[PDB]
Amino acid sequence: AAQKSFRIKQKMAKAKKQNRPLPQWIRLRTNNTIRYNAKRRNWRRTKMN
Amino acid sequence: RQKTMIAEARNRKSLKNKAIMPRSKLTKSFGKMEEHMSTLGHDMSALQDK
Amino acid sequence: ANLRTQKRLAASVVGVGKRKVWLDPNETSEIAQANSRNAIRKLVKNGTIVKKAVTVHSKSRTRAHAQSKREGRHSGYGKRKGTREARLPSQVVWIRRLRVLRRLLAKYRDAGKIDKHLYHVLYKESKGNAFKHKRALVEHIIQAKADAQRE
Amino acid sequence: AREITDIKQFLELTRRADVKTATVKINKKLNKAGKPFRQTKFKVRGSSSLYTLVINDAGKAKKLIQSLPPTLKVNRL
Amino acid sequence: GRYSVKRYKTKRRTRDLDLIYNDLSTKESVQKLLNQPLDETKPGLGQHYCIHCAKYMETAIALKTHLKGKVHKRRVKELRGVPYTQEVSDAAAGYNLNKFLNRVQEITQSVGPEKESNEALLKEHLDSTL
Amino acid sequence: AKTFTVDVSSPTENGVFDPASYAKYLIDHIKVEGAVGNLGNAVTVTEDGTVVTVVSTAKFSGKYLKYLTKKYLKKNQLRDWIRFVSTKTNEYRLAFYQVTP
RNA sequence: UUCAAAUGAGAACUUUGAAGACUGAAGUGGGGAAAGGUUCCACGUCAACAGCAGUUGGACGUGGGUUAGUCGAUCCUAAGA
RNA sequence: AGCUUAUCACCCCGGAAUUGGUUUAUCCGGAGAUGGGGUCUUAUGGCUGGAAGAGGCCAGCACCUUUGCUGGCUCCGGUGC
RNA sequence: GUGAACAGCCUCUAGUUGAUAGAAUAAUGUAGAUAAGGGAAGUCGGCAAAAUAGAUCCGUAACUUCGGGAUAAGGAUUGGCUCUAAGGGUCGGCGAUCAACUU
Ligand SMILES: [Zn+2]
Repeated sequence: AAQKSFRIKQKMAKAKKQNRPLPQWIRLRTNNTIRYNAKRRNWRRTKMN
Repeated sequence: RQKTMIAEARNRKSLKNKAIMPRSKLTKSFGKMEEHMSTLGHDMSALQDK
Repeated sequence: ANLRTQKRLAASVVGVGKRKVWLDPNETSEIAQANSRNAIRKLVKNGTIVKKAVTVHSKSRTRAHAQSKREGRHSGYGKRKGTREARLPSQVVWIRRLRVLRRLLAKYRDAGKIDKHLYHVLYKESKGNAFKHKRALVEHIIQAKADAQRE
Repeated sequence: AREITDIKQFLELTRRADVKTATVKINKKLNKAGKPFRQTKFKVRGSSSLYTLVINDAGKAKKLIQSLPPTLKVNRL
Repeated sequence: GRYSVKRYKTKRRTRDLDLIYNDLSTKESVQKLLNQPLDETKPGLGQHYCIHCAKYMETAIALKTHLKGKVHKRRVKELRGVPYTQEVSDAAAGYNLNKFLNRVQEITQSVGPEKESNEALLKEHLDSTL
Repeated sequence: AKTFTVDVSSPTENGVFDPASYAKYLIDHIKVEGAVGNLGNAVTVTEDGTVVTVVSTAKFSGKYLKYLTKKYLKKNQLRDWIRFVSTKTNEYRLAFYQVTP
């Protein structure tokens, strides 16, 4: 790598913008079922192909 | 005293590893040279002023 | 505290490795305040970070042993562990010798000490052997010229 | 980058109408091995190239400075 | 350790310089060992036997290269003086002094130059035949 | 010829150093073509009290002078406080280290 | 592997210094291709993980960071599609 | 970037056995050698410009700085299966 | 640096000092090492281990597709120090001068 294609880089950018925990103002909501991000990703645990 | 000097320098040197620091850059206390030059037989009335 | 970044930056600034650079343990807060190469340079010049001159590799022993080798020591069969060829090729020796013999004959012919025909036969005799060195070639030349003028 | 020998062409370059800047450099040099003397380098900045003239004698050098045009900016040292 | 153990075994024991002294002393002893009839078992078939270094070589040229060596000179420089018998060992401790001194002056007078002349005859004999 | 010029004002004023002993060391320990005792018309060591001076027609160098001076300082136990430095070419001087209170 | 100090509630394991050793230029170095994809760097920072530990971390939380007329792709054709 | 610089190769004169020139390695010459003079490629090196103003090594001086500024030196060589 | 050597051993630059620790030192093990005299009596079987080993010189059988076998085999040596001889280049109508490690 380091000579990526823009397709791969765009997917990587989406993955970076997704790689976050869940905001705290969602815990405080009426009828909130969500308590964590179950689609969270890490470079070492799971590979995204 | 020659043997004592050799024994002191043996601990002090450790030259095969790490290249003893230069004295240009280091800084020493005053009181140390007082003791040293008093032991050598000089007096520090010209240095105390300073 | 943790002066890892500071040691790294001081190495990169001074142009040496981290194994050299030195941080006085007394000015710990002053070093930890630094997060920039300009600050590290200030600490370099004021005397808080220094350079730790080189660990030596002396050659007195090597030069002495080489001098004894020049004087002709440490060369016997107990020190030889490779073949005479691996130590010195006969091809190299023959090249030196034959270049020498060619050069000498060229100089003699150009000076006029010898004619081109005797040069021509000596060239091929020295291409073969029977001329072991400069001395033998000169002696053969003298014998040839002497019998020639004798004739 | 280019050297010049003649003086007429250096004056032409100074009057080439695409030159804005020049600079004079002074160096202390030793002749052969022997004596200190003052070399002068008059550089003029063309658009494509940097032309330079090497003058060993300071007397001719300062007369060159005088004969330079006045609008040309110069930089000393 | 292994070097001393496997060189200096009593199986591989050599011939005790006292006896080499007593052998190089007299004419008949040295001529006998120079003659040394053909033995099928000995290395050089008898001949080519160095007496200082009590050793059978194969050939005359192997004798030459042995003599032109420091292993020979070690032994000849060891065999010049007296041979260190128990007489010396006990005279040092104060026991049979007069026997030791008689032996010493005997070697100094009689037996010394006898053996030296025998060695010189041996050397020029070997150098002439070889 | 070649001249070399050492200054000794700093230590001598504070009373740790005597230039006469330093010159007495130099004039004997300087070597020419081998060992001591060959300074015949070649070398001249002379002091003033504040400045020592060497003039040499023979092989002599500032590194050799520094070597000798450091040897003298180690003899008198001054190596760990004083350094021989060059202020100008062939113009040297002794100077204390950066001892501060 | 060791000694002192600093930090900290707490230090066999973190930081600095002082020592002792190791890789020994066909490296335990300095750079790259494929692959990975932010793991790089900084600031906070210990619930879980690092088969002991942990004030430390490729962990956790938040940000910053990849500048080309000249390096490459891009173009050409190779076996081939 | 400017000037200059080479093995091979080529040109003019001349006409070679008493055959000569020559590579470490034996090939070349009346289809014109050796010899004398000259032409070319300019990889490669040398000098100069770039360029010392940079960088490096030292010496200082402010000490109140989270950028403070000056002075000197930076030279000449040698060698190889 | 040793040395034929990018081998093996030590070191400079650069980097690391990571692999759960502490106290004792029983057997049995794992990885090594030494052993008197005898030397394959061991064992299915000399398995394993030992011994040999580099370089200089001498010398080298049968057989052979004549190319090899062959480092056949079997023997003499190897340190250190002080010396000798030989082995070259550049200039001068044999000398002056310079320099390397090979025997
Ligand atoms: Zn013998």
